[PDB]
Amino acid sequence: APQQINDIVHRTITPLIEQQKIPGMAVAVIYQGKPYYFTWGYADIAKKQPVTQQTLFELGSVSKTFIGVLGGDAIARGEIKLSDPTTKYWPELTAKQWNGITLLHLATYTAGGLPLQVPDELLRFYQNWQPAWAPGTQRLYANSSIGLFGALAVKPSGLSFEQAMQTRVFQPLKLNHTWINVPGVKSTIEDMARWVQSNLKPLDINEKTLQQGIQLAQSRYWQTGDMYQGLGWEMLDWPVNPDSIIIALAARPVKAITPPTPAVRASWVHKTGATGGFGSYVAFIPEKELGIVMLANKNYPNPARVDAAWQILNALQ
Repeated sequence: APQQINDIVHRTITPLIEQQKIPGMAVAVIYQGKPYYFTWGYADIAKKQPVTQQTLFELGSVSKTFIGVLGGDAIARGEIKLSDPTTKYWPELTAKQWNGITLLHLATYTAGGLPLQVPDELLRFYQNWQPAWAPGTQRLYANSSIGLFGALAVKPSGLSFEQAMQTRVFQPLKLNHTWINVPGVKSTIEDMARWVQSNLKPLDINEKTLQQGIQLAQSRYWQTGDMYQGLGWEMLDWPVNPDSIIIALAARPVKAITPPTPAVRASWVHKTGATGGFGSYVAFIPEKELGIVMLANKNYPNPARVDAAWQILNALQ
C-alpha cells in the first residue's frame, strides 16, 4: 500500500482498537478505485483464530444498504415504484392507516413510527400498529419498516428475497463470500471493498438496472438537519466535520425532497451497524473515488467509527 494510506490507517485504527478494546477488526481503504486491506486481532476471539481477508463478519444494520440497492434495482426493472401504496403488495393489510403508507415510507423509515425492532412478543402486529404521526413527516429508524419494504419490494420479481438478493446484487457484483439466510448479511472485507467500489462508481457496473438501482439508493428523499435519507444509505454534503456527521431512538421531522435529488457525488455517503449492536461501518465520497469499510464484532460507540473514518478519508482526499 501507498505510504500515506499505510501511515493514516495505523496512526488512526490502532489507537481506536485499544481505546475501545476491540478484539478483532478488518479494514479496507479504497483509494482511486483500488482497495487496500488491513486486519487486527481475532474472529474466534477465545480460540484465537485471526482475522483475515476472508473472515466472515455479520454486517448488522449495514445490511440495509443491500436492501436499499435491491429496491432500487427493482424500481429500475419497472417492477415497483416507491409511490405505490403498501396495500398494492400486501392486501391482507386492511387498516385505516395502511392506505396512504407507501413503499417510500417503509424504505426510508417515514411510515409514522414503526418500531426500531419487531417487539419480542407479524400480520397481527402490523394491523394493530397505529401511526403516531402522518406518513412522510417524521423519520424513525426502524427494522420493522425497511424489513417490510424488502419483503414487498421483491413480490414482482418472481423470486424469494434470498434469491433476488443473490442473483440481482451479489452475483453481478461478484460478491463471492457474501451470504443472506432468510427463513441479515454476513460478508468479508474483500466483498465489502467491492460493495464500496460499486456504490462509489455505479457507471462501471454493466448491468443496467443495477447501475440505476445503486444510483437510486443514493437519491436524496428526505432532509433532516445536515443529513439526507437514501435507500439504506444516508448522506451529507461533502465537506463536513465529524461533529456534524454524528443515543437510542431519535424520531426526527423531515423535509420531503420532491422530486428526490439524484445521487450527489460530493457527498459523505455512509451506514453504521451501530444501532443494531454491530461493529460495522461503511463510508465513501463518490467524487473523490474514496471509501472505507470497518468490520468488527464488538459494538463500539458510533462517534468513534465516524472520527476514525473521517481521519482516514480526510487525509487521503
